[PDB]
Amino acid sequence: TATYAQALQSVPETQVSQLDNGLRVASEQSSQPTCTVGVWIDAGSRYENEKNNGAGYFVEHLAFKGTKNRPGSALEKEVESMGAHLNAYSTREHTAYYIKALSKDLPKAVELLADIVQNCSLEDSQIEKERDVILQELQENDSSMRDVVFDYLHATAFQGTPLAQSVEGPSENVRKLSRADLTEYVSQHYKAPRMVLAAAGGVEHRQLLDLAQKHFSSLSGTYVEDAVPAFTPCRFTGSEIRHRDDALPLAHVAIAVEGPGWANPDNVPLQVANAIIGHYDSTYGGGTHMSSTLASVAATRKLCQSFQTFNICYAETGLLGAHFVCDNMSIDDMMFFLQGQWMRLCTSATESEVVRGKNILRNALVSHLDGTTPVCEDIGRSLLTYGRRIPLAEWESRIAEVDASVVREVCSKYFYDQCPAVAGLGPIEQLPDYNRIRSGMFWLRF
Amino acid sequence: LSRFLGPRYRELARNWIPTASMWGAVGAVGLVWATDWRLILDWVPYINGKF
Amino acid sequence: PQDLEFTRLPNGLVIASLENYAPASRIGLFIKAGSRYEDSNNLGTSHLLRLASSLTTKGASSFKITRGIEAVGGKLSVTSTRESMAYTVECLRDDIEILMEFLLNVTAAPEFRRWEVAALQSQLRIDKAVAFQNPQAQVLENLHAAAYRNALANSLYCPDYRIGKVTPDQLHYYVQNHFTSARMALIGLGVSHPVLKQVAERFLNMRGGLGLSGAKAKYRGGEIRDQNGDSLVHAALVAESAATGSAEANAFSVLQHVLGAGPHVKRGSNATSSLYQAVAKGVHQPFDVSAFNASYSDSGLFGIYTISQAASAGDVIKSAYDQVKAIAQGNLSNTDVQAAKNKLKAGYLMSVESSEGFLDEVGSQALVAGSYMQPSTVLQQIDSVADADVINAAKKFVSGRKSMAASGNLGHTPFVDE
Amino acid sequence: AVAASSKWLEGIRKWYYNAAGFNKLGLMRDDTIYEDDDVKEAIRRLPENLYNDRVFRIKRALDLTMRQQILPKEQWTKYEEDKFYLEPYLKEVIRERKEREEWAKK
Amino acid sequence: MLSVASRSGPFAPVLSATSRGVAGALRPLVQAALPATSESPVLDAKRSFLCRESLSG
Amino acid sequence: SHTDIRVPDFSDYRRAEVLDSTKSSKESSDARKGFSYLITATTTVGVAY
Repeated sequence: TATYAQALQSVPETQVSQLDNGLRVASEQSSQPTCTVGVWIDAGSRYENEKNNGAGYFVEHLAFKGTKNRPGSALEKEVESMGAHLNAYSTREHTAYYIKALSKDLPKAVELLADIVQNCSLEDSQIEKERDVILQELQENDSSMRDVVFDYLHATAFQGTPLAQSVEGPSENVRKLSRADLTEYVSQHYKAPRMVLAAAGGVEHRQLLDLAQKHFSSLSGTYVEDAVPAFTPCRFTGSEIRHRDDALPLAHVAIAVEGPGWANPDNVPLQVANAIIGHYDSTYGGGTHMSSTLASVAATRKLCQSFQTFNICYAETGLLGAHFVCDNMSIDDMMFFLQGQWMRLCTSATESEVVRGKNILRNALVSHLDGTTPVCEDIGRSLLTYGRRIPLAEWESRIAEVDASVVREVCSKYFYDQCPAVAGLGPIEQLPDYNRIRSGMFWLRF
Repeated sequence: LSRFLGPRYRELARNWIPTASMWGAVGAVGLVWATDWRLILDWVPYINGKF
Repeated sequence: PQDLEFTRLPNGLVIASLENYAPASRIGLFIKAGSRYEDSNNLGTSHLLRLASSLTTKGASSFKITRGIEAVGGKLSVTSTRESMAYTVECLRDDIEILMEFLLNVTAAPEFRRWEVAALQSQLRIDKAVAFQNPQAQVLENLHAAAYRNALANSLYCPDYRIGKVTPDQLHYYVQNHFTSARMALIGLGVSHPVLKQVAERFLNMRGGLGLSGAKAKYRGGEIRDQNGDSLVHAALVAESAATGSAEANAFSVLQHVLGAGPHVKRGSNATSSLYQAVAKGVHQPFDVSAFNASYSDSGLFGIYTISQAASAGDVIKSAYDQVKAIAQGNLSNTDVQAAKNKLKAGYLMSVESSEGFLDEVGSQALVAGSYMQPSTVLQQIDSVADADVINAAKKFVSGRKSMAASGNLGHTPFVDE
Repeated sequence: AVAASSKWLEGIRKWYYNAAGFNKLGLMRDDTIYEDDDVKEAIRRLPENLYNDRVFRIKRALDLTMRQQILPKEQWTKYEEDKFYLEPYLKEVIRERKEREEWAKK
Repeated sequence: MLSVASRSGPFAPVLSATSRGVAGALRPLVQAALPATSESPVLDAKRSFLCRESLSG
Repeated sequence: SHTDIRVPDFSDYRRAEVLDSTKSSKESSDARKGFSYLITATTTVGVAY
C-alpha cells in the first residue's frame, strides 16, 4: 500500500510558459469537470504615497460595472447565464481577480478576464454612487475590534514608512481623488511583467497558452515612464499605543517583535516553535488537560475568552507575537504566564516537545491544499514571490532536519532581550507599564 | 520515592548544576570577604585589603 | 479507481470504501438519531450527547483520548441535524490504525460517571448564548414550532428551564434505544476494502435491530411573533410542499432557482432574479429577499424570506407575494427555465469537488436509499422536467394554509389572514 | 502469605481492634484517616446519603470527648458490621495519578 | 442528491474538540450587507472574527 | 474616527544612528544595548567595592 513517502511524489507536476511581453502562464491538470481561473497582480497599498492612499480600493470596487464593449448589467447577466462565480480581494502587497466556472467554458472565461484588466471605463455617475458606499463601509467596520487593533499595531511599529498606512484610507482622502488620479494609477501599475495568469482543475496547458496569445498579446511590454522604485529595508521601533473607552465589556491586547522575510530559511523552525504554544477558545471540547502549558491553566482558572499566535511575513521584515481577548481583572496574570513560556523555550527545550510540533506542521500543510480554489491562489503567490512552486517533497525534506538545538539557537536570536511593540483597546488599566514589560524579556538567573 | 524519579528531573538537575555551581561558587567566595577570612584571602595575593 | 465499492451486511451497516493515493485520510460514521426522536419528558438529551465526545470510556480514560489524539495530529468532530448525526475522524496515512480504535469505542461502550455529567451542565448556557448572536437561528426555531405539532417541532438546543436537570439514566436509555446496528453507515475515503470490513466486524456484537421510530409529524398553522430591540425586521412565509425522493421535489427546486435564491457576482445588483426586481420598483431603501426550501424525508416547506426596516415592512412582503401569483397564472417563458437549469448543474457539481463534501454526499444517501448513483444520472434526472410542472407547482403554494414568524419591532406588520 | 495461620491473623486482628478505641465513640475505620490532597478529592465523589452520615458520626464523637465520657455498652460498633464506604473511591484517584506521571517520564 | 444541505436552507450545528463551533449554513450567500447599514450588533460577551481554525503555516 | 491616525513625530528625540527612517535598526541594535548597560555594570562594581 502507498506510504506517506511514495505518495508525496505522485502529485502531478506544474508546467510554466512565457510570452514576448513577459507574462508567465502556469497550470496543473487533474482530470475532473471543474476549473478555476484568475489573475494575480503586483501592486498594493505599499506602492502609494500620501497623496492618494485609497486609490487602489476603487479600481477593484469599480471593475465589475461595465467595460467599453459590455456595460455592467450586460456583463453580469452574461456571467450568471452560464452559472459561474466572480471574486476579488486586495492586501498591503497583492491584488487578485478570479472566476469559477465549468470546464467547457474556458474560451468564454479567458476572454472576459482579459477584458476586465486591459480596458474599462470610469463613469462619473458611477463614481457618485460609489463614493457613499465606501463612506458607509468605513463606519460598518469601525465596530469590529479584531480589526482596529491589527491596525493600531501596524501604525506604531512602522511609524515612518510606507508600510504603516491603511488599505482603505483616511476619510478626508476618499472625498477628493478623482478620475485623473485613478486613470494614471491604472496605467502605471497594471502592466506586465508584474502579472501572472493562473489556472487549475481540468485545464490543458497548450490550449491555455493558445488562448492567452490571442486576447493578451496586444499589451505594452516596454516599461512606461521607467517608474522603478527602490526597496527600503523596513525600520522597526519599540512604541506603545493606549486607547481607553471604559464602557466596553472586554479588552483586546496584542504584542509582537521583528521577524524574517519571505525567502529567509529561518521560517521553518519558527513555525515549529510557534506550534508548541498553541491556541484556545472557551468552547473547545477537552480543555483543562490539553498539552500546552498555557491552555491548560487558562481552562482551569478561567482567565481567557481566547488567544492565538501569528507570523506575518513581507518581502524583508515580519512580525512575531500573540493576541488575546480578556476581562478587566486578568490581564497581568495573562502577560506573566505568557512571557514565562517564551523564556522556558529560549533556554531548555526537550526532545518530545519537538516531534509533536513537527507532526502538527507537517499535517497542517496538506489539508490547506485540498480542493481547487486554494491551489490556484497558491500557484499565483508561490510564483509571484519566488518562482519555482516548491513541491511537497521539498518542504518535507526541510522538516526532517529540525532539532532541539536549532530551536534553542533561533529562539535565543529573535526573542531574548529585545524591545517589543504593544497595542491595547479598552478597558485597560491593569496593563503593566513599559518598564515592567521590558524587564520581563530576560531572566536574571540565566 | 517515585514522584520525582525520571529522566526529566535528572535533566533539570544537569541543566541547573550551572545554577547550583555558580550559586555555590559565589556563596563560597563571598563567605571569604564577609568574615574577614584571611585564610583564603591569601590564596590570591591580589586582594591586599588587610591594611 | 473503483469509484465506490458497496457491501451490505447481515444486519444492515452499508460499508463503502474508495481507494486513492492521497497523503491524508478521513473516516466517518453516520447515524439516524436527532432532535426529532424525543418525547415531552426528556427534551435536551441530544444536545448534551453532542457535547460529551471526550469523556471516559470502558477502553480509555479522558486523559488517554485528549493526549493520544494530539500526539500524532489528528482531529475528531461531531455534526448534527434534525434527522441524523455524524462522527468524523481525520489524519495522515501512516497513523490511521490508531485514531480508529478511539473512534470505534467512543461510540460503542461508554460510561457516564455522575461527577463529569454534573460538570458538563454549565457548558449548555455558553453554547446557546454563542449560537444566538445572529438573528436567524432564533427566527428559524419559532418557524418549525409554528408549523408542526409533534416530531419536527423540537429545537436543536436545550430549553432554559431544563439546563440543570439532565440525568445520567436518560443518556443510557437514549443511546441504547437509538444507536442500533441497522441504522448506521461507515464510510472511509483513502483506505482499502478488507481493513474497514475487519475493523467494523467487531462493531456488530452490540445490538441487532432498531429501537423505535415513531412520530409521523402532522401539520398545523401557527403564528408566533417575538418583539425586542433590534433595528431590522426578519420575516418568513412558508407553505407545505413535497417530501424528498419524489418527482415533484425537482420541480420545486427549479422553481426556487427561477425565483432567485442566492447571488453570484461579488457586490452586485441581482438582475437575473425576478422577485428582487419586482420588489425594487417602489422600495428605495436597504433590504434583502430570497426563496426558501427544506426537504425532510416526510414533508417539506417552500416559501420566501425577507429582511427589511421598521416603517416599510408591510410594503415589501405584500409585494413579493404578488409576483409568485403571476407565475402560477401561466406567465412563464421558456428561456429563463433553461437559464435556471444551468445553476443546478453548476452548483451540484461544485458541491462535491472537495474531499469533505464527497463524504457527506455519499453518507447522506447511503441511509435513505441504500445504494449509490453517479452524477451523470442526476443531471439527466434534473434535465427531464417540463414547463407545465413548474407552473402547477406554484399553484400549490397560492392555494394552501400559511405559517409566518417575525421578530423585531413589530409596529407596522400584517397578521396572517390579512 | 499463610493459610493455616490465618486463624491466628484473625485472632490478633480482633485483639488490636478492641485495644484501639474508636468503637466506644461510635466511629468506623474510614472515619479516622488523615486528609491530604488525595483524600480531599475522593470525598466530593460520594453520593449524598453516604456523605451526610459521615458528618454526624464525627460530631457526636467529638462532644463525648469534650465531656470526658464514653457511650453506653450496647452501642459499640461491632467487628463484623463495619463497612468500608470510602475504599473504592480512593483506589481510582490514585491510579489516575501514576498515569499522569509516567507520561512526563517517557 | 438527497441531503438537507444540497438544498440550501435549515441549519446544522457542528462542534469540535480542537476548533470553534459553527452555526450551520449562513444563508445561500451574503447579499444582506451590500446595501449599507448592517451594523452587525456587538457588546454581548462577543465572539471573535475570521475563524482562525485551520492554517497553512 | 478609526482609519485616521498618525503617530506624531518623534524625530528630535531619537538616537542619531536610528534617526534615518530609510534603513532598519537590526544593524543599530548592539551598540545601544552595549552602551546603556555599562552604567549599571560600573554601578554593580561601585556598590561591591
